[PDB]
Amino acid sequence: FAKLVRPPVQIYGIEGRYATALYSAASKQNKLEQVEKELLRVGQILKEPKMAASLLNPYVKRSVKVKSLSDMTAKEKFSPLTSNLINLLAENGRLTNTPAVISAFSTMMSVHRGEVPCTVTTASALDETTLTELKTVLKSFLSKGQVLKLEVKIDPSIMGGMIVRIG
Amino acid sequence: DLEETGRVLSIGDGIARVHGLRNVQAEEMVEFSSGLKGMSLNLEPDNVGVVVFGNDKLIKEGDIVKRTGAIVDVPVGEELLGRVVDALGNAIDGKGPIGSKARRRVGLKAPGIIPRISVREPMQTGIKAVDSLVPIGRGQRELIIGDRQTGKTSIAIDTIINQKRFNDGTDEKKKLYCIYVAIGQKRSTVAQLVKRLTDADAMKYTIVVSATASDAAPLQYLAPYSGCSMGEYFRDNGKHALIIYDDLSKQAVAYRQMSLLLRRPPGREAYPGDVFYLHSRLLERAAKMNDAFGGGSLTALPVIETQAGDVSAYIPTNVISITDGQIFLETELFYKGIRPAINVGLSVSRVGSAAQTRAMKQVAGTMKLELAQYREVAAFAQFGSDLDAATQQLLSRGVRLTELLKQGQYSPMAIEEQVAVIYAGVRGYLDKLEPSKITKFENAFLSHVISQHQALLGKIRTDGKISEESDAKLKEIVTNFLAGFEA
Amino acid sequence: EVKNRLDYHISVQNMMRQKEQEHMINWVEKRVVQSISAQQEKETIAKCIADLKLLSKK
Amino acid sequence: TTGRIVAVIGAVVDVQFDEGLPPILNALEVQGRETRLVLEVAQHLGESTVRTIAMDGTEGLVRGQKVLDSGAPIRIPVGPETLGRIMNVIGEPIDERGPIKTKQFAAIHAEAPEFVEMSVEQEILVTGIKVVDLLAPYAKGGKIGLFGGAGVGKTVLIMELINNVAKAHGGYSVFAGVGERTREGNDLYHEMIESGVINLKDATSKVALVYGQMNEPPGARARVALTGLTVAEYFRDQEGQDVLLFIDNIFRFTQAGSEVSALLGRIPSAVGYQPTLATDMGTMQERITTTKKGSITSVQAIYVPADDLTDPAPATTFAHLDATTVLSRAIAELGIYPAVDPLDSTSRIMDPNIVGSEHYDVARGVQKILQDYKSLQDIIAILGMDELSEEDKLTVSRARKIQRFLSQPFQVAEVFTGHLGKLVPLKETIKGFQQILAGEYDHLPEQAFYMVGPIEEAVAKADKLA
Amino acid sequence: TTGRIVAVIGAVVDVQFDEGLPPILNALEVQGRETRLVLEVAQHLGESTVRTIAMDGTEGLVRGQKVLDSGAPIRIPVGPETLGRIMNVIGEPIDERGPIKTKQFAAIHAEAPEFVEMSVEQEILVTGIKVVDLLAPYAKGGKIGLFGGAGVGKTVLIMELINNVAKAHGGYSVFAGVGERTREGNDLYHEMIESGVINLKDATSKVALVYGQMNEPPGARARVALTGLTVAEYFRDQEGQDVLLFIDNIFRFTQAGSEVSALLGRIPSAVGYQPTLATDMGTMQERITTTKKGSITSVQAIYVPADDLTDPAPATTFAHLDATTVLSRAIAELGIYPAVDPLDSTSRIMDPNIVGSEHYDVARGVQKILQDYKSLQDIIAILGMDELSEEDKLTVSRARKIQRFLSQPFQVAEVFTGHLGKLVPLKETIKGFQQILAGEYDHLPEQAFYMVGPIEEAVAKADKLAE
Amino acid sequence: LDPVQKLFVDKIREYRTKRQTSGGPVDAGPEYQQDLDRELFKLKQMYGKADMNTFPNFTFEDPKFE
Repeated sequence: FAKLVRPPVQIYGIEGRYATALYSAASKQNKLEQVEKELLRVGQILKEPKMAASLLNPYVKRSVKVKSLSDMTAKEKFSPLTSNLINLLAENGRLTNTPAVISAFSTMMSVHRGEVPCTVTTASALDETTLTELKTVLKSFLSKGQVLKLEVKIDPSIMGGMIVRIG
Repeated sequence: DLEETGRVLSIGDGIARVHGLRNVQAEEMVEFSSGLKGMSLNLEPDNVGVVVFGNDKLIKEGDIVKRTGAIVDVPVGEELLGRVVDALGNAIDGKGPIGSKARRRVGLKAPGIIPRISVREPMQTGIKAVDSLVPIGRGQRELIIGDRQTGKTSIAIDTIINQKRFNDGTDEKKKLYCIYVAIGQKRSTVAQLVKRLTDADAMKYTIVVSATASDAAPLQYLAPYSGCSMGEYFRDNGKHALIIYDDLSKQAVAYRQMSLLLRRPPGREAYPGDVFYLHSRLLERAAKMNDAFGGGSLTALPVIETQAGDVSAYIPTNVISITDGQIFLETELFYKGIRPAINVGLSVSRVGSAAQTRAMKQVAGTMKLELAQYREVAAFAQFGSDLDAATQQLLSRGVRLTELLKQGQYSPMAIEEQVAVIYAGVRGYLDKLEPSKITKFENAFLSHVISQHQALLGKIRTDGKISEESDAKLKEIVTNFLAGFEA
Repeated sequence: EVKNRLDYHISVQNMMRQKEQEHMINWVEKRVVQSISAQQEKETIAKCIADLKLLSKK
Repeated sequence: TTGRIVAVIGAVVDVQFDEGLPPILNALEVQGRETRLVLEVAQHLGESTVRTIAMDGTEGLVRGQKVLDSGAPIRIPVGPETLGRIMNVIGEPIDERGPIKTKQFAAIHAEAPEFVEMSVEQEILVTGIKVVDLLAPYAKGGKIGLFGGAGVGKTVLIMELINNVAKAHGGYSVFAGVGERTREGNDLYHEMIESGVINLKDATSKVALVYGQMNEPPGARARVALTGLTVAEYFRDQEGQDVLLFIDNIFRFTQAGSEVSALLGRIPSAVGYQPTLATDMGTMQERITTTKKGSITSVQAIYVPADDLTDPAPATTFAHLDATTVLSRAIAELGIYPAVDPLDSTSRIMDPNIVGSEHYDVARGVQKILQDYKSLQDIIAILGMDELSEEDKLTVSRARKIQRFLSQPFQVAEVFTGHLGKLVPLKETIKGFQQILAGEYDHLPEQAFYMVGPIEEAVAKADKLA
Repeated sequence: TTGRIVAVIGAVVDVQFDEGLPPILNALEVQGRETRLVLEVAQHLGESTVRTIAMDGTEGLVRGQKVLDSGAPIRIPVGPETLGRIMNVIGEPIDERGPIKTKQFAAIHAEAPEFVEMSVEQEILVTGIKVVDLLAPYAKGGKIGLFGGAGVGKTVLIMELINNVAKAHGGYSVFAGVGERTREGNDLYHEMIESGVINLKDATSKVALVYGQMNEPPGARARVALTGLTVAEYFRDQEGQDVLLFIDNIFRFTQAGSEVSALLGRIPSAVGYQPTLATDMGTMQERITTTKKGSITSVQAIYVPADDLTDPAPATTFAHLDATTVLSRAIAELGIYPAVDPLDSTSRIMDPNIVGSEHYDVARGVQKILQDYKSLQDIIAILGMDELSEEDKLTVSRARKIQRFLSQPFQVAEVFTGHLGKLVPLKETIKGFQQILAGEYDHLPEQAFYMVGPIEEAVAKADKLAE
Repeated sequence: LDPVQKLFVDKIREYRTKRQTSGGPVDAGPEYQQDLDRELFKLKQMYGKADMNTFPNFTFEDPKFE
């Protein structure tokens, strides 16, 4: 059917399924970078009338919808050939849905060599290396901030219940 | 800590769609922020369908589900003897903790046939009726089927009570670890029950695994499996364990419900059919082990509750096909009076004689039959329409004998007593008595022989297998005593 | 008649130990709950253990 | 937090709670809803959206409308003031005696206690109805289920029962009207006034009526028992009481529960019935008990679906029934007050080993005797007394006498019974029928035993006659 | 290629093979699964992700986990080293006696043989059990199903047959234990050694045991049947053998099929069914035949689920049968052992043409006699007699004698019976009934026939019962 | 270690002052007494009554014959 590669991200949030199209497509030929960045342009290029109810609006009529991307994405060279899925997803109504793909993707070459705290203490420092939680604890141990409430603050929480939890 | 936390992807209905936890073990019991457990049963690529163990409203989306990283075991050991636990093997008694800080997998399997050795065992319940018509071995699966205080439970207690004596004996082989798995059993019921055991303090060799009425469906679900592991321990330690599953009827219900809630569908009786797999798998682990396990056993006395007496009922039919006989308790007899109330006719241990004790066997051979004949005349006779003198005796006799299998609640017998009281009748010595006077006789006769002929009785037990001497001794003892009982 | 006498006293003192637990629990939790962040060093001791996690976890 | 109506599909309002996310069973009050339009959280659907249930009207709801999570389930006024007062489901005053003014509030849920918390031994609550105690021994904290004639002084009887125990023993009562007719409850009100178990003079009389009549949306009817339960638990524990919880009518409840099960898109298990039927019950029945404090001794009206009950719920219910009450129309027809079916007044806790062999035996002799008398009734129906043995004659007379002795006049109902009523302390009561068992009386008018109280009052009535 | 666990949704392991997509059925090996873990490809779900069924111990598993496709189905030893041996599905001594080395290995899937290779004809084969032959005269190499519920001495009965037959029978026999109780196998086992039919002085016992106990994964239980079949196919075709294929219990095979059906994203058909029941059946039963190499005479325990036969499964089954033994709960309930539902313990191969008419006719007379008798029952049930004629009484009685006569004790299960049971060589049967029918017995006590085999003995028994 | 123990200190100290002030154990807390009276009452119901706190009163239950 097509023997291919769907590398990190993966995960198939449907928009992970989408991502995976370009996770083999962009990824091959490595118009990864072109597109990875393309998306970045697009998202917010989009989401106003060139997204909103001057688009997404089903009451636009689908062909016309193509012909307002293909007038919106062959409106932009930010999809010089990865437009087509646009113009497909377009049809396939996945327009509001693009962030997840975009993310997933973009993440799928960023979250395709990163890491993020997920930890029983504060961070959202995030990282772009696979090896980690060693490096970061030197940026943690460095800078002091975040919501503090941001990750575990193992205080109100754990600990906080505990005497209560004994009684 | 990355994926040693996960976020509850979405939650409702104890099905925690779980974000993260993919690195998960299959069949991992996981841990909630609510401290609640779940099992990541279904690992879907997207989430983990987590059967959330417990009952809730106590969770919300994004709640952290942290791996526990562990596949279920249940705390195991002999230190649950002297313990009433909830399904997780935690107290509810609140007597502090168990000692069963060993744990042993609920995921453990049935013996190979080589690891198993067939039953030839004795094991008696002290219940005349039982021990007579369904004399018990060990390892065996035997359906107790009986209903909502038919003293349904009462009987079990007496059985257990009987085992006390072995547990007060040093004969492990006649000792039994009793495991009473309570499914759906309301707290009051349990409260009494436990209480009773305490009083009997047979509790000492006894686990009561208790998932009362309120209990979450998985818990109750799990509970048997928990039980399933625990007795096997004893069993590998050569010990003969008894698990009473009372009852899987509730489990199935829960399970189905659970399944249905999983959207996982069913068939018959609205149950999904691997409720069988559930039980089968549950039940195969009941065994009389080969020698390798200290020849242990986990003897399973499963219990099944007949809705409207019905058994043709898929789940009952199932259980029957698994069990090695069934003990029908028939309640009408209870209204009719009769303690116990039994369809004897249905009460069968196909195993039967393989599960025997020779002492009894000497009278019992004859008795099963005489009752068989009596029954045969229950069937032949015992309408409003059938007699001759021959049968009239069988009937008379029969009716008398009935009283002997009649049996009060909270009270089992020692075997020698059983043989005794029976003996009188076997050789027909109390047909002279009306049915009504039998029990009186029996009582009296028993305290008499206990008093004097403990000599004999002790002895009959001793040779474990009657002899003419005993017979003869009995015979005078009884006849004359009988004469004394009466006159 | 005697025992009833004694058991009333016991039961109060028993309950009083639990009520002191509940009121002490509320009060200690209401007392000590404030200047936690004023010790930033309670997130340093977190950072402490957290660098000894992110070190001492690998 | 605030939620927005995202979906109204009936009174199931699926709410996207925008801010935060309040746990399941958080009771929400919809903002802009002057109506106490409560939503109960049911699932956290994801996206901080819950499916919740309005149990109240959806009248003109413009979507997105703001709903303010009360952040927990219900607070309902709960307090001693619920005695003598009518609330609907939401605890509001349908008494319209102003709000039922309480201090304490409650989540309408309450728990299944722990093992330790109980009075772990269950001991007969006495009804003072001869017939009742004798044949169905009532347990403190138990569920007793009322199969029973319709308005056969049903209510009256019930009122009388309240009188007999909750007065006598200083009990408490709650009446939970689930899915009844407002009219009949209205009537009941007047009856309750009338009976003086509710006094209009006491908003603390003796009975709280909590009503979640058919006219409510399911949720309300669905909860109204729980709600009541919740009150009664206060009353139980806190108010230490032996609560009588008159429950009308678990069947309709059961029915109601399932209604949402479906409509909740849940699969209600077999025969249509809510899959959680067992657990809801389990927890409910387990909510009921005797603790170290009081008892919620529970009197449950049981509509019997299709006079059938194999249907799982009652079959199960039977498990939850411990003493079972069938009121007899036959007995009623016999003009008997009590109209009870005595040979149905049973308790599975009946046993000589359990409810003691005297109760049991005395009863067995009796129950038998009545039955025997009945066995003979069949005969007698044709044949008469004549050719019967005297012993039968005796049993007949006695049975009848006993019968008459089971007959007990009622208070408030000078109208049905013809009198004021009598209470019958168990010890005398039974002793009485037993006295008839000694046949002492068997030389007397037996319908002197008719409509009396202690055995003496039966002998006495004979005496004025002859 | 290699697959990743993508989903374990039950023991259905959805494995995503990315660049592999070996054909359906291919046994895939989970890498790291020590539990010799065959996944059987069931679907190409797409995405080279397959629906597989895990057939071994599973837990520990993580999504992603590596699977190495064995690229073909299971190979299991097929051929003679299995006799004696108790094999599992994957063909593996669960006799536990070191390995099993029958060097011919198998994918356990096979076809329906040709029609020309099929039984186009078969013969009544005596069993020597009156009722059995009589009503269900049996054909060599066919499929006989034994419907009968739960533990009804079902096992006893089969055993008794086995005893009579598998013993007698020189050929191989295969026992394929589908969902069979571990215990029941245990007893049997111990017996088997004991019986010395299995003796391990012969791994060319007349019996191969394949046991696939109910504790097993359903998929596993489901497939153990095929396993036994594959071996037996070995024996039929290769060993030319008159195989007896003892199946206990074909119901469970099916049961497993239906059970899984939902999960397979298939619909669990009527009653929950496998919609693939038929095909399952078709393939299974049609795999069985009498080739002209050997015969697989197939004894299939068929549990009557929940006592419903109308139940699609049993409903299906009949087609694939050649002889049905439907055991009657009533007959059984009368304690009568034989416990038969004789009015559906049948063989199509009942016919004067085949079995000689005498047999046939007598049987028809009987079938009738019972039938008529059957008819009355509804009246009599509340309404006794005398509103019936006494010839009706005669038939009733005769039917009853006959009834008792079908009760024919059990030699095996003296444990159950105390009785020693009988084998009835056919004539005593044909004659037997002809006589009762002849009224030659119609003044004897009915218990005379009760638990007897040969009719003479019934007479003998009569005499003593006549005091 | 410390962080965890850092809570215990703060509690333990408060206990010391409290128990070392039993008459008003720093924070008897009016509410505590109000609960006391509630729970004292219920125990009285469970345990029966009496005139005096210590030695109460007595009366000789005399058998009775017919």
